[PDB]
Amino acid sequence: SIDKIRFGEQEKIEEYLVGIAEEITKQFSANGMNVVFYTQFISEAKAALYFAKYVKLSEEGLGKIVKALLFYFPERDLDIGKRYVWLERLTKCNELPKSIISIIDDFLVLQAEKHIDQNYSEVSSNGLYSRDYGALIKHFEKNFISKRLSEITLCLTQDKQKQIDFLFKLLPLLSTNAKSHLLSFKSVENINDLMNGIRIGLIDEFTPEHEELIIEYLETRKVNYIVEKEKGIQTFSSNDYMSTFGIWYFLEEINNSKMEEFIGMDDQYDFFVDPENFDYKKFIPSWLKNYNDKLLGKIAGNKHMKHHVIEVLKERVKNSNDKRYLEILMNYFI
Amino acid sequence: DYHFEVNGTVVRHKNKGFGYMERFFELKESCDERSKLSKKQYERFNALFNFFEKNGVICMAKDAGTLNTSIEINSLAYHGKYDVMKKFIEEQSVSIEDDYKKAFFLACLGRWEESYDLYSNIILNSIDESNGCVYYLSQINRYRIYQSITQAVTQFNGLGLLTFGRHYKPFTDEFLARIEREMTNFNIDDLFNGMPFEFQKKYKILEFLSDNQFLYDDTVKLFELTNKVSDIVVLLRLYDNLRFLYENCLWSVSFHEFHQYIRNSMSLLIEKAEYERTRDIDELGFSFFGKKSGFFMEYYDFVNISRHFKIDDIKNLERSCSIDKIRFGEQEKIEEYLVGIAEEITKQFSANGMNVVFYTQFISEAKAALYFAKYVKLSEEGLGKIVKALLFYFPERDLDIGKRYVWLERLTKCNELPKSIISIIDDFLVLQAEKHIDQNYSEVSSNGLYSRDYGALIKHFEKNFISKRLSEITLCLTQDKQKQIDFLFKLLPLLSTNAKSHLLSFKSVENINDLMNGIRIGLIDEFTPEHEELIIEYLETRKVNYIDYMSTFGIWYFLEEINNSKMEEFIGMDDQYDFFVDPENFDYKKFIPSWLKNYNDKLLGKIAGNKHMKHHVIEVLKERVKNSNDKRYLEILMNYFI
Amino acid sequence: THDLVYHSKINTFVWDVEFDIVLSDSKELNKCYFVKCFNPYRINGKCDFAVSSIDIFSEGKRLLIENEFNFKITKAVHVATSKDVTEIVLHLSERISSPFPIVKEVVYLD
Repeated sequence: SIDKIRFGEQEKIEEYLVGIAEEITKQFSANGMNVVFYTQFISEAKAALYFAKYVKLSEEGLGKIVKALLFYFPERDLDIGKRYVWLERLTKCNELPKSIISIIDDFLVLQAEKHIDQNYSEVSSNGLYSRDYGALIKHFEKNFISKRLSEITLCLTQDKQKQIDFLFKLLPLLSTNAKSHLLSFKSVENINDLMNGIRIGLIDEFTPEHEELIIEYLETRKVNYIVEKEKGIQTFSSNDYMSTFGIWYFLEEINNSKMEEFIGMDDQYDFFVDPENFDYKKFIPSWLKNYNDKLLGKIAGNKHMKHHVIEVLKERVKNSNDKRYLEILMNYFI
Repeated sequence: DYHFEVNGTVVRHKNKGFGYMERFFELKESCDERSKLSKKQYERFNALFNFFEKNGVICMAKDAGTLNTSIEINSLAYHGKYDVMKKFIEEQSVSIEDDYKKAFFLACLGRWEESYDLYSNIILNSIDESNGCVYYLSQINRYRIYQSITQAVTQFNGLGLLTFGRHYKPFTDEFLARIEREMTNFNIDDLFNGMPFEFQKKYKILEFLSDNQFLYDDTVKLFELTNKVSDIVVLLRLYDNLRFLYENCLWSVSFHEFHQYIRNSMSLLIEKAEYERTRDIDELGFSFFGKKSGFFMEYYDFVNISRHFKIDDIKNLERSCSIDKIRFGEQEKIEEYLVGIAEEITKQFSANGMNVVFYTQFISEAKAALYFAKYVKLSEEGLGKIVKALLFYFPERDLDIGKRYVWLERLTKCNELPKSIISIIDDFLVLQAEKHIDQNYSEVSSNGLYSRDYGALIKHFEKNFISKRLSEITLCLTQDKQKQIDFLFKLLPLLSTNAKSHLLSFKSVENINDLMNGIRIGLIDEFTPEHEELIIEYLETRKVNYIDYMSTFGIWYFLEEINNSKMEEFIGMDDQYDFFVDPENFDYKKFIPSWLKNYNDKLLGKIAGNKHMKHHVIEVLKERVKNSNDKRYLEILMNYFI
Repeated sequence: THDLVYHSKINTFVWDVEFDIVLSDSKELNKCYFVKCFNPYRINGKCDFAVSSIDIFSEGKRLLIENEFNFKITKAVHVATSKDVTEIVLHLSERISSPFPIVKEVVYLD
């Protein structure tokens, strides 16, 4: 519980972090990459800002650290998702002054200007993308409007695809006139648009058109899974939506019974659609660390789900070391 | 010039010259290239082939299809074949190498004086008229035996007199003076330099033995706990480091430097395997992908655990990881080794067995072996011999009666109790009874357990075992043998009905003090009304005092073996009493969690089975465990209250 | 006072310390000590509830019979290595609610 362990001499640690940030912002952006030095220094820098969650930082030090992390940190070692994770864990609750939000918005503006070309793909590992940066910006300042990105979307045409989709993914932080300008440019047609827009609040319900689209995607996934079964390839994409689809049936968000006809596609699908017939043998004791509040209580609200979840949780408590299972067990299931 | 990988093959490196090893390995397979070789040198190739197949170098890295190395130790000392080494020592030596292994075996049987003398003889007879390997080895072993003698004499005659009453002085004083005089300022660092210059070029690989610390492999062991998500390069090196020291008859296998990394390799390996498991379960599934832990103990693993680990180290092994998930391979070989240990123990005590250095060296491995025995399914005859040895021929100065009972309860976890084992325990109890006729004899235990637990275990495994021998001894009792009557009181269920009838008249029940004395020794099973009335007067006396055993009475009432109802009139005072007699009207604000720390499995089971207190107790436990890190409260909460 | 270690899963303080003993009956015992045995796997076939096999040594060899529960008090208690620790023993004897709050060498047979 390192977060509860006190830290001493915070000024010296701040100076150390500022020196590290200065070194990375000078060496890696002044044609001095120094591949000989790029073997042990980045390992120290990688482990530096990770362990900076538990140390309080001043406004200037925080600004320097965030700028060095977002802008000049090489993409070879840190991708977009890791950068977002580290920025999230570097700014605690109500610890985001205006300058840091401005720096994040400048990063988003640079990213948007980097997406003019259709060749750029913005690969990642954990799947977190710039939409998560927008969520972070909006979390600490809900009534935050943007001016640079609003200016960019006010000079946009419905001819390309990457820039419009990118700005739509970060629609909440756009002005009202900019929002009206962008919405007519791209509507919600495919399933990925629905997935992107369900987290930012344009659509509050699941009108039968969206359910029919989900069913069509499920049928396509069914034929593809049959093809793979003939081929014998277990393709589990990082950006699949089976868990996201099943996340709503358990909450009564989707009333279509047709989902019950796709039982057996993916373990989480059976877990969240038909708990009674689910085989509590393939249950991965790691999904339980990815549901914050709307699911843990709802999972504990079932007659035939606790009587199998509690055994898994007890086993994970007894011969492991993770402290998440302990508080999960004593917070919702007891 | 060549990296000889421990997995069996060899890989090239820094061979700036010709690739002699590659060409040799190529001709190892081609018969025509073998045939084209010259006649005078063909026998040399055959000798090289024999050596290279013995050392375990199979082939090159480009064709290393088969690499599983089956470790084989043929040393007599490793398997503890004492009967063989004694016969070999009695046999006269025909050569020097045979004399060398006779010296080493004499060193492992504790007869260090004879071993030192025979090493001196070898040194005299092999000054330099050889390749010098035997002369070098017998100089190092001589110094190591001298160090061991000095350490033993500074401890056995130094402080350990109470381990045998009076100083047994295993080494004669004149012999001690002689070895001190013959070994004044013996430079061991420079010994290798004193060898002929030809020797220092040929046997350069024997340099580490003349060093104060030579096994600096522990720095490599830090790779076993790296958390990057193999370990077989360490186990194979361990066997590589055991087939050298134990097969070349070297006296560096009993020191604390050797025992320290064996206790460190075998602990780190099992801990890391325990971490490979319980981490793949996180993202792969409990049983869909959790086939096995990964580690597989074998004969040469159990032998190391027996020989080098101590009891506290074994307990640390069990507390950290679940060894029960690690199957023990080669059950028959472990059974035979354990039977051999039992035979050695039986033969040691029955004979003179005054020789104490070997006793101390061997009792540790004997105890560790009979400790780890619980994980091996032992055969019926083997288990019978093991138990007989452990009960009738194990010295009491090392294993007390309580530890002895713990050892059997440990052995009976993984195996049943057929007629032979319960018969052996019955004979042991009979021996204890015959020893108890001496009124000046008392049991000494450092575990709290006593002879009562043996009868309790027998009754638990066999509900109707009536020891007719104990019944006859009870029948032949007299009044003056008070201690015998007390001991037979401790074993009441094992006596016959006529024996019980004759015994109960000797000591009746009285008031409450004797009542509880009988309850502790299990004199009464069903609470008779007379006992019940006696109880009330104690509580009625308590009311007068109020205007202890109260918790015991409350717990008995909660367990429904006390059926008195007028005691319901006597509530509203102690917290635990009201808790266990009237859960309906208890105000729970006075409950203390500490009570739950004194309750066995069955009491907590009965508590959890009752509706009126389950929620209150579980919420109390949750509140207590939220604000503290106590593992006992969580353990109670998860085992019984979920 | 550097040898006192508190144990958690059983409410006890382990301390190599000898205490004079005064009980309700006139029989009085000189400096002695207790030994507790936490065994939750003990054979409790009868109405046994305690997980601790608590017993007493008088002089390291004299184990006295339990008989009745003597109402013992710590009286003068000596660590036998540094100095008398009477207060240091009596002050943590309360708020424990477990018999024999201070013992020596808990065996911990699991």
